Amino acid sequence: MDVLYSLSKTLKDARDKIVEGTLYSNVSDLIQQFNQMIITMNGNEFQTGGIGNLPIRNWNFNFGLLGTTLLNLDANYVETARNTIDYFVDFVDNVCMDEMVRESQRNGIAPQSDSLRKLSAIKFKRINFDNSSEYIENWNLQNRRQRTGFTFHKPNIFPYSASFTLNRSQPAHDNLMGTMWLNAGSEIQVAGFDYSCAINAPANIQQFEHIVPLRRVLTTATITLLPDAERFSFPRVINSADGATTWFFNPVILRPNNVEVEFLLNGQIINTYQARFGTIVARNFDTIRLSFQLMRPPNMTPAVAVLFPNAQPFEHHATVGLTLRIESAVCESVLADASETLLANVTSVRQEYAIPVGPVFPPGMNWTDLITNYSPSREDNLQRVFTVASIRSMLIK
Amino acid sequence: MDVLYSLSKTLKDARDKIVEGTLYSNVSDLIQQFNQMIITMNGNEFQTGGIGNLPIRNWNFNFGLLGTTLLNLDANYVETARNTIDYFVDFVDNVCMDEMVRESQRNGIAPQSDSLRKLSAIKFKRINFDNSSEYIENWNLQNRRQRTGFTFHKPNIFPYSASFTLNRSQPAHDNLMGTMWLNAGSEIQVAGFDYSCAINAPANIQQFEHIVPLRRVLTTATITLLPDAERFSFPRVINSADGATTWFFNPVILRPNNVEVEFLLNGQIINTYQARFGTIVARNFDTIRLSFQLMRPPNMTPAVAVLFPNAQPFEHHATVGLTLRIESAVCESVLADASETLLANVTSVRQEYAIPVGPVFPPGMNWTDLITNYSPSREDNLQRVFTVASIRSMLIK
Amino acid sequence: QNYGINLPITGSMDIAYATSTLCLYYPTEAATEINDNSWKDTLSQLFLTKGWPTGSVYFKEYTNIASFSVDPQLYCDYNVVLMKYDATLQLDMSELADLILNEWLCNPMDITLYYYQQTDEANKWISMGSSCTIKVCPLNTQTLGIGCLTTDATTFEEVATAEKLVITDVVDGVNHKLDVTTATCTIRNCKKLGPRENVAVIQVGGSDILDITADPTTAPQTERMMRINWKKWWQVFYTVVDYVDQIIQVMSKRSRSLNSAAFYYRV
Amino acid sequence: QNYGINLPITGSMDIATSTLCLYYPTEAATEINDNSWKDTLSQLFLTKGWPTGSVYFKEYTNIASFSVDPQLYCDYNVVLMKYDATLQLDMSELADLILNEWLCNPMDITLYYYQQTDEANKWISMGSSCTIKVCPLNTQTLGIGCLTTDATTFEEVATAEKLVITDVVDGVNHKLDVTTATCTIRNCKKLGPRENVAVIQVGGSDILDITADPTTAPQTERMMRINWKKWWQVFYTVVDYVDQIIQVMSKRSRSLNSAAFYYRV
Repeated sequence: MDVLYSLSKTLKDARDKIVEGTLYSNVSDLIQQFNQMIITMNGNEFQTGGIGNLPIRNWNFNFGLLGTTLLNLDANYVETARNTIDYFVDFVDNVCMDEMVRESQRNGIAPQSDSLRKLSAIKFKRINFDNSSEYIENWNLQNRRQRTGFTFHKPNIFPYSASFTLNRSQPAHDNLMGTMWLNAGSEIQVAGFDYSCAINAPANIQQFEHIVPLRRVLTTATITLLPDAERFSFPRVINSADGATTWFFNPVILRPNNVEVEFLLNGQIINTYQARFGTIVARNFDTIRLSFQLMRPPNMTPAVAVLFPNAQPFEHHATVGLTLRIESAVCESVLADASETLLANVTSVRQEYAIPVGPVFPPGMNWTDLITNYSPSREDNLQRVFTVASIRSMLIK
Repeated sequence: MDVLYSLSKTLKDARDKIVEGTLYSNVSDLIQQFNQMIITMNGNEFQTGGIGNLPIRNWNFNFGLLGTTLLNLDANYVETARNTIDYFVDFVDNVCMDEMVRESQRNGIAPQSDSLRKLSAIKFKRINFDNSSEYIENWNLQNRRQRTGFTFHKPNIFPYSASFTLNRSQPAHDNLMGTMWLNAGSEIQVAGFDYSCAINAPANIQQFEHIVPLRRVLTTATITLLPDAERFSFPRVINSADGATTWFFNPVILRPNNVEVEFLLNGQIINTYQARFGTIVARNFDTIRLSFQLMRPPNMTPAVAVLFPNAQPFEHHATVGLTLRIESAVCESVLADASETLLANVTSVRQEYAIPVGPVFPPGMNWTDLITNYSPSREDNLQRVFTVASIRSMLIK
Repeated sequence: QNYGINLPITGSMDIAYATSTLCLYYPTEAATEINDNSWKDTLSQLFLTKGWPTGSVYFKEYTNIASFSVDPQLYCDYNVVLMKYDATLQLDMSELADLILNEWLCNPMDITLYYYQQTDEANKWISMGSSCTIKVCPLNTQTLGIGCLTTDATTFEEVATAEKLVITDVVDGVNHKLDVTTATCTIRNCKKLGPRENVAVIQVGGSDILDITADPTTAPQTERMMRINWKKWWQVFYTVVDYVDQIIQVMSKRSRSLNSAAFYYRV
Repeated sequence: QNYGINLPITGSMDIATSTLCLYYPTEAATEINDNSWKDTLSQLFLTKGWPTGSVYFKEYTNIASFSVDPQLYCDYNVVLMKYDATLQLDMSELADLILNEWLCNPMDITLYYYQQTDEANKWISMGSSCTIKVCPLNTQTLGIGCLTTDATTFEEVATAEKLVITDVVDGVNHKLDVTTATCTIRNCKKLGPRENVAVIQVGGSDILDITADPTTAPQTERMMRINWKKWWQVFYTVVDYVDQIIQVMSKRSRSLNSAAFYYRV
């Protein structure tokens, strides 16, 4: 697969640097590379197809060498090059798909296609140009136990799970208090709600806590914190946890006090924040804790008076809110994001050829269930397949 | 890294492979090895010490070489050697200490100790005597990214937890129905208690369940399963679930029936066994599910009749219990065990010199909080300090 | 089956989801005007067709509104009470609904001896029985009278006389000494724990007067207080049995009786 | 919603107003030979820790009349019971009645027989004078030891009595006979324990079977026995020893209504 990125970036240099009129030295490091591949590619038989709807394709290579005496390229040279460039692109695309269309609980850090497995040994180790993209360099640095990290913008690290919790309730549902949260994608929105306006609370204070576990660790994370909840702010109806009945919720918003953000690692409060909205920085964390309280306002005006009655028949519902969204990260394992097609590429190639789902990846590559049981086996498999997808994406135009 | 292991095992072979008398051939290899190690170590100023209370120490090296042409070893040889021998021993013990209290939030695969970080320079990579022991071997294979692991007698893997699930209860506490379980080190002892003796349940049968999520994936381990829990079979007074009082519990044992053990991996059943006891095997798993049942006997006898009515006043509650102990396993992630002095040495070093503490570890290397929030970066730091500890356990105690 | 503690219960919010007894309170004047017998079986068979079984309809009779006051019983699965309006007995119908639209945990006291203080807006003094004539005298914090004297029954202040049932309150935060003959009715220190959803009230005649709680700032016309007119009682009955689905629709099983409250407070 | 008995709660092993009603029979208020005791008992309860306004005395003429619709008036109800060497059965019936909670339906004996669901089912009959005549049936609905349509043939099981806790064999229907104008009968089942009411038997030899099943007749810690010669000594025996008693009871089991059994009109 290292050889695969080699072939891929080389064919890309071929498509991007061999054009009419260019001076030979400007493609020197190019040509002396490509023909070298012809030196090792000729007479070598490859097989593909035999898994999925990938058709059987047998590959032999007998194309000669490119000219070296010509100074400034013309149409003839570049056309004769492209003639076999397209063949090489097709072959590499197919073996890419091959490595994509299988998984393994047996460590997925080894090649999975017989093609690449054969290509692996010493008789082809003379295939390398360089590494210039994050994926192949990360692969190399990981198989050698050095520093490793992918840069993501707007990544999904929260399994989308929309639910709620109850602390004070009854069947009639005219005394409720609890908290509703939603972590969808990279977007967390939490809201504590009360019906009694702390009329029974010690000194008009009600506490609220929320815990979320990250599926993997982040560092140097930039996040933005906003002082309300832009989703749970309208009258609605919600089922019960038993689906028998349906209760009401007519929210009216207060401003939450003593908001508390704790980005925690292993139990030590790593990054601490008291009421710092806007952007914030979490240098290293993998668990998020959100703490606050509903405080009953001390002094009241006539509108505010009628809304929250000391009496028992209530009308409106008090709510504190909070919102969070991650805007980038440097992480030690690949995650889907808003700037990648690799997840898209792999879904597409799988869906073109109706591959029966195996024992590791989830059916149809559904993201939430995928991240749900995120296993070290799975993480190795996924980094492999996304390196495959990056090989693909750097070639498909 | 491995250079340190070279140092250590070389000095071991120095202290021991050389005694008075031997023939030149038997250690000729080692004598040449050591003379080269000498001509290496000299000529590089070292400062070792200066963290916590470990004193700064200046180090230089200048010593003649060893006899290169000999017939039978004489005492003058070992006398000339042992001085610088022990000097090297002292310095490498200093290396171990200076290393084994450092912290690194995002790293832990490259050196972080001053003389050490100097010593992993390529200019000394002429001393790699041989890498033959569990920890150095696992290290130098983790560098080259293969399948790896350690074998453990009594692995301390289940975080200690004394918690109890309640399925039927009332604030008078005379009809408890639930499950208790205790976890420590390598063992998990569970019991399920019924006040009612399944007198009101459907089909004269009642169910008990238990889930244990590990924090790392094991493989190929021995499980001793014994169907009579000992730790939950006696009159106890335990405090309430939220705490205002205590409550009582006087069980009596019956033998379980229709028990089911399952070891599942990533949400998939790998091992499943029915009512088999004694010793069983685990191949690939991280989740334990236990599911068993208690039956009201179909027919009784006088004492059995006085102890199991249908009435309200209950006085002898019944129980079922299981003991599952993992005795020996093989794993990837490094775990403190009960077969060596490694974690002990780590904690002794940490206590010995008053290290500045950070979230890179739980304060004091207390094993509980550590395995609670087992983190791969912490795992890297831990593996490093553990290999260096084992290296120390080859020279001095 | 832990009937002990309020535990967090959890459910989803985006997934697909989804006999008993009925009774009829009615005052005499209806039957008086009727002068028949079979109307009972008539209503029961009509209901029967509507979707409730036989053996499921019942009817109790109270000679007068003020009469029904005498420690009434509301122990049916779904109680619908019709009330004839009166331009003279406002407090009657209101207090009626109050004691009926809610449930109260409530202790007794021996008036011969004790002094009292009422905690909050939900602790009231409920006098019920034949006829009450209750008299209050506050105390100075030094056991000295104010507006009265602890030793004569007419220095006190009157707040009721020979009424059927009274809900009285004082200035929360001051002791009190009480005089009224235990023989002719009994007093209890009670406390409205919450709204009762097992009983509905229908006004015949009159209009929206009822006040379901004491504080003036609140008098909500909840969906649990219905209102219809009349010129013959049969229209009333036929309406009630028509939309009885909607009546029981605004009703819900008595929470205090369901198995979900073995020990919070029962019935 | 439902108070959620359907998600378990898990703590650990490493974590650690008031009212009182006092029932008594009348001959006690006779033997006192005073008229202002309540005040003094109140002051004493104040010494032990209870605020003025929490010591309530309720009074019944006799074990017979008190049977009619027993009353719950406090979060703590202690009852004094004068012993009889010949009325012990009704005493145990009273104990079995108020110590436990019943779930009872009304019984219209006119148009239907009845049958009991499980062994926890009994019939509570209450009133000033209760005559309960019965007789069972066969597979083809025939009178036995009785001519089903002749009253004097019915089996006199309790005569003009005051409190009865009837139990009959389960799985067999029965025809009834009662002068309802002077009594009531109710079909109920025993729900389980209560921790609000306790009974102190003044004198007596601990004769209390709160079970219908014979194989057991135990005593929970809520039935206390004390010997006596003059009531004041016994009132002191109680008030000096409230603490153990409260540690027996557990307030949370108070029921909202005042009736001893849940009714379903």
